Amino acid sequence: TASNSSIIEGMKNCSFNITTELRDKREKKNALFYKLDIVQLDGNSSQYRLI
Amino acid sequence: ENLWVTVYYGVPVWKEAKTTLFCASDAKAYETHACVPTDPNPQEMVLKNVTENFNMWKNDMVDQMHEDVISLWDQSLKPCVKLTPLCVTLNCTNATASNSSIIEGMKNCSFNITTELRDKREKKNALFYKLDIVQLDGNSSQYRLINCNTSVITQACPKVSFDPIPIHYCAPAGYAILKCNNKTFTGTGPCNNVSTVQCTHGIKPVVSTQLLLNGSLAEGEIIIRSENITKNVKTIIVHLNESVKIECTRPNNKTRTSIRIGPGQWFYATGQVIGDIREAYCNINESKWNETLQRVSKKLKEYFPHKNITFQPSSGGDLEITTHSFNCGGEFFYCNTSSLFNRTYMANNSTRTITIHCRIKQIINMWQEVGRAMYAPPIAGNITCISNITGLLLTRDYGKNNTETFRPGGGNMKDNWRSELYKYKVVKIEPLGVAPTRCKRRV
Amino acid sequence: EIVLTQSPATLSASPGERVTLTCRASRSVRNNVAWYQHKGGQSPRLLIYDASTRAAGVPARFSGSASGTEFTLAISNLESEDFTVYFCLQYNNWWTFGQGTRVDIKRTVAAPSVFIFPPSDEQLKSGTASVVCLLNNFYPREAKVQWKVDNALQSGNSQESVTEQDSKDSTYSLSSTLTLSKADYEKHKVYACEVTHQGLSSPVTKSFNRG
Amino acid sequence: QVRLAQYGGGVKRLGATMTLSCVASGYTFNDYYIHWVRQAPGQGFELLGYIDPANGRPDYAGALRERLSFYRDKSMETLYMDLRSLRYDDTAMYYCVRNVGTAGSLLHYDHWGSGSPVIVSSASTKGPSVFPLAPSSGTAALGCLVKDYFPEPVTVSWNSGALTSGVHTFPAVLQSSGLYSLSSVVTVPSSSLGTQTYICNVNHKPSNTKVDKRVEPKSC
Repeated sequence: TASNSSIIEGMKNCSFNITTELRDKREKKNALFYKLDIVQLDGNSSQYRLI
Repeated sequence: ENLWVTVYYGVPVWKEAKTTLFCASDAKAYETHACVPTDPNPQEMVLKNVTENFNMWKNDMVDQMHEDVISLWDQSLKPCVKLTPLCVTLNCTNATASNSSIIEGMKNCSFNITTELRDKREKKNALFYKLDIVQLDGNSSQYRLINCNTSVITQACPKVSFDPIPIHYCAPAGYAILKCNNKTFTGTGPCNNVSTVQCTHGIKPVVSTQLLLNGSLAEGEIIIRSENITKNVKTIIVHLNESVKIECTRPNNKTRTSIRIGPGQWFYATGQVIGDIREAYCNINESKWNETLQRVSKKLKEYFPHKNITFQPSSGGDLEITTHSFNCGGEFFYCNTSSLFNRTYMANNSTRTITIHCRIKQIINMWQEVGRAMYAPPIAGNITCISNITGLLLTRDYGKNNTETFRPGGGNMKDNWRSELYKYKVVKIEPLGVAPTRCKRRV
Repeated sequence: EIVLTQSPATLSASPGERVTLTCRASRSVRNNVAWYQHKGGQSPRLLIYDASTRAAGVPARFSGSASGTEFTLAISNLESEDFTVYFCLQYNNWWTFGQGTRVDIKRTVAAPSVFIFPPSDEQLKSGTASVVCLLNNFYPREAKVQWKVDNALQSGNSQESVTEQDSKDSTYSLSSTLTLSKADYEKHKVYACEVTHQGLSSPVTKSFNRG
Repeated sequence: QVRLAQYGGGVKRLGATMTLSCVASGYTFNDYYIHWVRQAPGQGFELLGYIDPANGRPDYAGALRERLSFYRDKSMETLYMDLRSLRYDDTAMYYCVRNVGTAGSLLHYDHWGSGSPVIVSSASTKGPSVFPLAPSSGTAALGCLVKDYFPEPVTVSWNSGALTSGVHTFPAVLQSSGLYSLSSVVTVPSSSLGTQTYICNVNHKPSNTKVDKRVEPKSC
């Protein structure tokens, strides 16, 4: 979502599910991360997990 | 002439300081705090021509007591079960009985919860008073617990029934306690009947607002204490001698019901309701109350020589100050007191009994903090408690024209204990000194 | 209740001078008094409280004392950036504030140049006839102006304004305005303004007839 | 280190309800009071009333107990002020301020805040009218009058910037009508009156209207 993504690669607009105000309900968000704190899972290259 | 130094040892003399204090426990206490330390036999020794000053606004142990009470509460509540899994979306309309408006949290609500096995869910229900519920945006049938948007909620351990056990303090080795006994003392200034003691007398950790209750009583006529740096005081304390009795009751019969959260902790709530429904109330002997107010008014004018005096009910803020708050048994109360202060004056025993109508809410906040809402388990059956009162907390508006006004407040938990430790000031002994004499070695 | 009378409304000084402010009180308030700093479009700040004790971060050149029913503030060595407004405050009975005194650049007296402008016809057509009187390049600031029509003093329907002291020569300029209705403008025939100032021995007066 | 910032404010319509706000910073929220003080232009201050954050007690001034309102939330360290039925005479600045205090007395104010203005008027966007202050008839003074515009500010210049020498501009003032006005002047020798022309160039951004007014035509 910017002129360059390889420099950071954690951009607004990754997204993940998380708990909202109340337990039995879930919400979607997004934020940035520098790839030096991210690793790729096996197979699908679109899945990632905190190192 | 030719005097020489004599160095006496252990002479009585002291200087002010502040130090930690031991806390004593009753001989037959609850049973770290439950049954220790020991209980001594106190004594009081009167002295002659002793000159000393006091200051009830600066003395130390007032601060210390704040730490001790909170520490005790933390110790008591810390291991008890959290209620976090309970905080989920409630669905309620609750008009299943002819009495629905006054409570609005009724049996027959429903909220999904985890059963005694960790991967299955169950449906339950219980009661709630609407003062502990709020409505989410949009669908007016969805509700959430008031304090769960901001903090975790802890439940009092069902086997725990902590109550105001008296506590008294004993100075540690090297320090001595001074008491003063003049009966017209304002709380600041010199004393002329100084005295010393082994330890202080009993004090109860009572929690209340707009007036302090179950407390001790004065020895002479009513007294008024305040700071004197500037007229714009924070909180004026008025201390009674004549005890005006008070009663309060809660007629309905509550039925205890329970749920279990796994692995091993149960949760309590209110279920069925038995008997006809009424609002909780209290009673007062208007004779005594009006007489006491008369005496207070005729004493209060001393600092305000010539202006009229008029009372008005408190204004604003959370319920902890708009009303009278006190607890009997295992549940709390809130009581509107407009009728008991709508009076006036100017310069120059069961008849007329009065009644006041109260309410009870379960979820509570420790009067100061956020983040630690306590939850009380409901008590089955009817509850009643005799009680009596001993003082009032007054704050004043901007004095205007030929009139002055007072109104009831006192939300700061500090002042309550300030009203039962004006006596003591703790000091340290200096057992060493010097002087001249003429004695000779004669070796 | 309590009222503080602040005088003088202005003090003149130059860098390196020592300047003393004063504040008077309606009745005794013990030692409970403080002095505050205020600047153009900024956040005021603490200088002295209890009339004797300085607060953290304050410059060491501030000082003052109490006088029972009067309070004194002084700047030991005036700096360029100390030129501003100050006001005294008391906290004994119920909070109140003064009017505020300003530090001024020291210079000699100079009389004002006076002018008057009758209503403009383009403006007069609206029926809201208003008049203007001007004073330019005078010193000191303290002065008064008066409006009179047919020798009758007027008030309530007039306004006053003042400029900042011109740095290059240190003189003040003042202007005022009067407002009238067309019917009242017709009823009154002659209009005048009057001035009082230190450099003028007699009140300089200007007047005009309609048209 | 400690700050008190404000939001809201701005223009409001006559007779309407209005709000302000102050947000605390991380010093401590339960250990200090808060006061609201205001300042009419060219007037001494006054006080409204003080709200404790602990429990929520208000205590109003004697002149406004029907119209004001306070309340707070400790969760986000926020304080809101409600003012009802804005009269014309309430136009002024507003501040929040901290207030040191012991266990039994109140002393003074020690940390003022950002400062936020409020303006009350019944008018919408509206452009100024211009009227010259023609010189009277060795040195004479002349100027221009700008009248009935809203909102602030406005731009003024002389002879397209060619006659800025010795020009004085009084700051604008709010009227009882709800519109702003001001004046500016310039001085010239009498002889130049019969051999020169003078122009007041004015432009008002909100309406972007512009005026170029002559001054000399009525040098009487």
